[PDB]
Amino acid sequence: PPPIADEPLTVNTGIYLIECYSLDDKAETFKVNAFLSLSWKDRRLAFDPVRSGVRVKTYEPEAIWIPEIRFVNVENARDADVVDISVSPDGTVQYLERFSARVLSPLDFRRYPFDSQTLHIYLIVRSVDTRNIVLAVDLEKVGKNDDVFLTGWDIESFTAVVKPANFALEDRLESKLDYQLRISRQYFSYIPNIILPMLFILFISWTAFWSTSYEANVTLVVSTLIAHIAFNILVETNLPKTPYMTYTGAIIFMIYLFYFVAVIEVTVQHYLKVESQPARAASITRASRIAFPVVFLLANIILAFLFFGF
Amino acid sequence: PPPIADEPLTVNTGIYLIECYSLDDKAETFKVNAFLSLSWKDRRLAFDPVRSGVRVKTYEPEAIWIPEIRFVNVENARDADVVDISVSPDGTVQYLERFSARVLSPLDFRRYPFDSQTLHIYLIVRSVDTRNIVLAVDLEKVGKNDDVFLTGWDIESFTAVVKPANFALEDRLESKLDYQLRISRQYFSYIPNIILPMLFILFISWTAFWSTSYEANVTLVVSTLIAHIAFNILVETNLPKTPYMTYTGAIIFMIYLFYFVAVIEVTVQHYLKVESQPARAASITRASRIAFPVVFLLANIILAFLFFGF
Amino acid sequence: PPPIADEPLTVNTGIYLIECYSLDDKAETFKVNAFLSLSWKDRRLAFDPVRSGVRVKTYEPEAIWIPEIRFVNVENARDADVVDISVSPDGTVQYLERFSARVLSPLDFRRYPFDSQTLHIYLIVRSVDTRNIVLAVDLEKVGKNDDVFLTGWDIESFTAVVKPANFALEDRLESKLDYQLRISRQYFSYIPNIILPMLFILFISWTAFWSTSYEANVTLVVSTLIAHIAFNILVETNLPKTPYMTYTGAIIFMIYLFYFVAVIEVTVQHYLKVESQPARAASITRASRIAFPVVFLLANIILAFLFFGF
Amino acid sequence: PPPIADEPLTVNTGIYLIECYSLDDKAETFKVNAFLSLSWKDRRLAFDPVRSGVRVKTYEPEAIWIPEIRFVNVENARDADVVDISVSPDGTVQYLERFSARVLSPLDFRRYPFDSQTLHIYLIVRSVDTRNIVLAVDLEKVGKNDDVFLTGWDIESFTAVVKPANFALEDRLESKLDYQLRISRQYFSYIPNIILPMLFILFISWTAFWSTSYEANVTLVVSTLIAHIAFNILVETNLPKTPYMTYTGAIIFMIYLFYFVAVIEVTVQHYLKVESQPARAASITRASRIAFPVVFLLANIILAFLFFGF
Amino acid sequence: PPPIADEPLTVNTGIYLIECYSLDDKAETFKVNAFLSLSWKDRRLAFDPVRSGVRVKTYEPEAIWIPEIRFVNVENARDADVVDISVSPDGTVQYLERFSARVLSPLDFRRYPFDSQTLHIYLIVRSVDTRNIVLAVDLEKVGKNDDVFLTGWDIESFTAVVKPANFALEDRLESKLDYQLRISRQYFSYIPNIILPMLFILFISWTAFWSTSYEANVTLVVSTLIAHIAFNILVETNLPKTPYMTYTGAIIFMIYLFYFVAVIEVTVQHYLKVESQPARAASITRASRIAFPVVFLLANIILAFLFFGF
Repeated sequence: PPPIADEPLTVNTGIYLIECYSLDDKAETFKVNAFLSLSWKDRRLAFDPVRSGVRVKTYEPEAIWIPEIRFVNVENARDADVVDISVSPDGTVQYLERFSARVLSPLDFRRYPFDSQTLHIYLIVRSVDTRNIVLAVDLEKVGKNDDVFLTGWDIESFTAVVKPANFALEDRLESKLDYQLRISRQYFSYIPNIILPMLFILFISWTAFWSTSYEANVTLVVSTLIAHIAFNILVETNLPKTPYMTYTGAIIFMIYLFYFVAVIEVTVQHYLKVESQPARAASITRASRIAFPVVFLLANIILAFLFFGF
Repeated sequence: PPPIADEPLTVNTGIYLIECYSLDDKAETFKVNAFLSLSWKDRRLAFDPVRSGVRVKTYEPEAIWIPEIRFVNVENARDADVVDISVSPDGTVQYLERFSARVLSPLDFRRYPFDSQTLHIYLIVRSVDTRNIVLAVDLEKVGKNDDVFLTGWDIESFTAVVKPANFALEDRLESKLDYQLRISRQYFSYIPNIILPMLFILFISWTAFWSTSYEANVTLVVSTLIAHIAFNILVETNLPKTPYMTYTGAIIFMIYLFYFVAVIEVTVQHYLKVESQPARAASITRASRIAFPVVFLLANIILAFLFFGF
Repeated sequence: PPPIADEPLTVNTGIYLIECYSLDDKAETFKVNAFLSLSWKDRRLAFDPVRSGVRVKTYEPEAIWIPEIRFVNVENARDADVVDISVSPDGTVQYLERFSARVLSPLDFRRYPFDSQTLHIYLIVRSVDTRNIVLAVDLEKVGKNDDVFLTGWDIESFTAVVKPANFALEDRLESKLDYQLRISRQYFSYIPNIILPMLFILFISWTAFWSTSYEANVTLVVSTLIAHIAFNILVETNLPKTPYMTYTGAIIFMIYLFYFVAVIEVTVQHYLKVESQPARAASITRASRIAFPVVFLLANIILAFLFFGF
Repeated sequence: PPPIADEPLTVNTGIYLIECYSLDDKAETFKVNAFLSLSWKDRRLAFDPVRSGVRVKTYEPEAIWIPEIRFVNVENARDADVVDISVSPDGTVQYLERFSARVLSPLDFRRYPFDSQTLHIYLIVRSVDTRNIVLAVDLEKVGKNDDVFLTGWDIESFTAVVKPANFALEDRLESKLDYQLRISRQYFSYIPNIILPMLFILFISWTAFWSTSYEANVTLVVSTLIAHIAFNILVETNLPKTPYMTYTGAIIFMIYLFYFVAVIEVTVQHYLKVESQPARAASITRASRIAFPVVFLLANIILAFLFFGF
Repeated sequence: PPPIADEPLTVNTGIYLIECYSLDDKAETFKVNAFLSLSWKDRRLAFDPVRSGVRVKTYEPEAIWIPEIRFVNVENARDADVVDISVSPDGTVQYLERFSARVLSPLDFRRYPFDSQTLHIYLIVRSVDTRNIVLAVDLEKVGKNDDVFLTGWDIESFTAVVKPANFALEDRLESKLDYQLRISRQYFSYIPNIILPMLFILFISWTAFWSTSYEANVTLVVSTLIAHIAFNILVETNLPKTPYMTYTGAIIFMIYLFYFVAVIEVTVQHYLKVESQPARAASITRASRIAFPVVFLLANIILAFLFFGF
């Protein structure tokens, strides 16, 4: 029994984040616990302040007609408990639930460890014999405690795109809103745990540039190649199969090449010291000691620039 | 109380994908969040436009008789919320739910990293004292947002096999429809992370072909054999126990052989340089440097052709 | 209100497998999605064909008394949706649900990779002031689609043990039936991924039998000992702690011994070449080259025979 | 509406285990599927055998007042289905549910691989305006099928502590019972998979006691040190963070020491063979060959005794 | 229908922990099973002791108006079963549920293995046409059995912050309470399993300080570098991405440096013994044997002090 109206019914939405948690990079989902605020005029139940009762009249969800508000990018149905319905005299309804869903928003791993994201929450509504349109009441969308967590992320801003997008979908029109959570990843733990360790082993790798033993150099350059695969895997692990290239996926793959041409050198600095041409060998080896570090630091500037600086 | 009819009742189905996610290769399942659209004529409730009420009459699921529509290849019962029932004057019902199930469709790993799939969703319906037949209303089966995700997959086309397959099952007939989601895997991340790394270590492996030290060559050829097992496992891991051979499972197993005959060589190039017949040794070793790379690149063309090219 | 009867009430059961999936070897459980078919005479509601209504009368589960049928070896309560109740005029009820449980049936890992299983589904029923007995109606127990999956297994046959076993349990008798799913494991992927790789590394292991360098032989025999522990673990991992010995657990443990006496040899072939008795050393080493491979191939025939051939 | 009584109401409990499974060592929980049997006299509904109906009267849970029986050491609320309520003429109620919970009972890892456990299930009941007391009816507590599983454990005995413990808790008294499941771990798979393999690698470790090559001995003693860390981790993995010392945690940590002083030796047997004092070197090394094995086998007897023999 | 009042309604809360478990460090959540005790005066149902019935009157949740009490830092809605409602003559209600939630409280990993935590449980309440305020009745908040578990933690004290914090939230005021569980981590298992093992391998690392073989020293210093990465990973694994530095994260990262400058030394002690300047080499190496251990033990005191001692 929807509220009889002369035009499009405005439902006035507002989300207040109470808890954020479980941002699953692999899954590309997070979990929210918030307030939903709906409000619309159903004049059909305005109620004579003085004539009876009190200032405001309280209802159970069954009584009133409530607008069916669905979240769009959600796995299962939004899990909600009604907190209060309060009809104002003029026929204004104030609805308030507390829901918990896990939302499905895509992330952009392009700058992986140093990346910021904008999460989305949608809210559609479908029409019947009247149209409905959603819209934000900003006093109820200050959504966010001074307690919102989200481990390993810094929360920048919860806001809402005030103009809804109104599709037609299956011979009935729908009204969609875009709530936006802007977060930036807490890169750091990545330094002492991946980045720094990753470099160290690469440096040790080409400690083999001041050595003449094949046996000790294959042991060197190869044993580190392994440890890098370990790191390579450790990372490719907490991360989805993007169809593009991640920043660390680059520098991680680049690094693979320095292990190759290092191995290529050590190997050459040998079919050229067993050929009694050590003239040339100790010549190559010596250049390496400069070329490798320099080309690296260069490729990183090049690489780095190509990702962030553009 | 099913709608009394002179013949077979046509229910008119249509799915509109809203969300796709969690394609579990190991499990052989995905998870969908869509619209179900059913529509049938239950003349038994045609309703005098002018004589009363309005253009269309709204119902709750309890009132009307609704057809029991089950998904076939689903784990548990399809998890649904009713969005609207709308009876037309002539007795035409327009049903619309939003469901979320996880579907069980087999995948074909034969071309693994470079594979396309066709996922299925079924929908049966069983009969009573009248027969039911399902069929697609294509205006409602344009199922798919311009937002459908499915991480690590490219979505080609959501369509429906318009002719139902009508079994008899346990002295009552059923009507089944085949909805079809066609996806192709986003191979790529596999290059910088598996394929390329895998090759590199193999090349390094037979760097030992320009060396004379057993100690450094077993260190070489063997340390890489290990890293390959690492890769072998990392892969066999995100992949089910198919009874056939995968493409990468081939080239991965092939590679095992090159580590064997490499080890076989290095070993022979030694019980043949400790036998003062270095005449022959440096002869073998030299050939290897060509045979290995050539046989490989050959076996890959052979192998590759055998999978895709046929 | 159970159907008043002159003797034991026969409920007529039948399962029709629609989906099979998630056979968890570690857990010792699988997951089924089937039809349950119950049928009994409750004369207490026979209904005058001509006198009123139609051929068959449809009921909701509340109306009728339905027999409480429980699955025995199930984790939680069987998860079911009623599909139809249809009373025949003579008072014959035709019940049909579609359920989904995860069943708990023990597996026999004795021949692990090459093993067949017989899964069980039970169904009890308890009595009240009348006795109940279950029994199979084979037309409804043809349970199994031509689509039943069960990844990594071949499905042989779904049948039912027609004679129920009737316990007394807590001063009331129960009737139990045994539905039986016979599957055989799809060994194969195990070859290119475990068995073959496992052997290769063992062969390489005793490549050290045609070598004289300790340094290169400990590197050899020991580096492969590691890779075997890797395989050992990869396997002991997807497998429960059986109190008996698995087939692969045997050949995997046997293999451990060849790494020991190999290491034992290389070691001896040295405190016996540093003792200027190379007379004996190169004598031992040479025998090994035959003894190891022969004893192995022998122990496998012995072992193999002991498991399958008996 | 609780049964009016002249004193403390005795509810007569009894559990009959139907399924046991999922003993999670890490979590310290198992999962049971049993029968709960309650029985009490509610004279307030005695019922004239002859005067009406039959021998026993059947009820639905709503009618009667049933005692609220909670499990104490349970994660969530016990998950139950009522199987029968049967009132006897004298006003004796026979209740019977089938429940499934996962229980939280602490385990004692002190003898880890060779340990026995006593699991607990509790059952409280709280009072109102009458007191309740629980107690075991042993005919209904023979709880246990000849089918109870519990993979990797041997089930010794299901019994109940007949005297309840009656607390006061928050100005009302409660009655608690202790059901006890006594199981002993199936050590064995631990031998061919951890223990034996663990030892072998340790032996190989000090194969380095009959060798003179540093390069081959560091390769030896160190490569095995690694494999042990692998085992160390594989174990510390399926096991909780106990605040005491486990048996294998000991012998595993002990073993760490033999790798240290082995490494200490090999190292010393070198700054003492490069010092032209091989007099002493080959003297130490030779003693080791006896000291290590003997001290080990001794420390194990000492250790072993300290855990089991006391 | 809320209790008509002349001022702010006091609801009197109290939690009694029955079970604690599953403190997930990664997730930053634990799981509780407790009693909730609410009590308020609803004079609107005072009831004439003598005039009728008995001392206290029992209700079902539907009858009475009950205050809606929500947990704040909870994932989903608190999962509860009502245990008793008991109205006193004066109109005093005694409510008692048993709930189970999983709570979301932040942990402080700063001293990781040696850290104490204070977990939180919140409880809000929202107002309507009267205000509500929560407060602790300490006789009901002695919350905690002498059985509360929480594996791997020592439970210090369950108490409650008696003064509620009263926000205004969306034009209605709320009353929040802070229940506090104080636990300290059971460090120990960390010694025999991480700390001790970690050190040992570091010591062995610089056993290479009493050696002259590059081949054996790269084998040494590098093979341990690997094992440390293993440990590094094993730890970074059961631990969240904090934006600060953990204590073990420090000493773990510190240790990375000793492997670098160790590798730096061994390498230098060689381009300086192949340069016929062994004068200097054996000079460096000798200092190391003191500098390394001393700088370490120093850096640890420095580090340690910086974390705990401040």
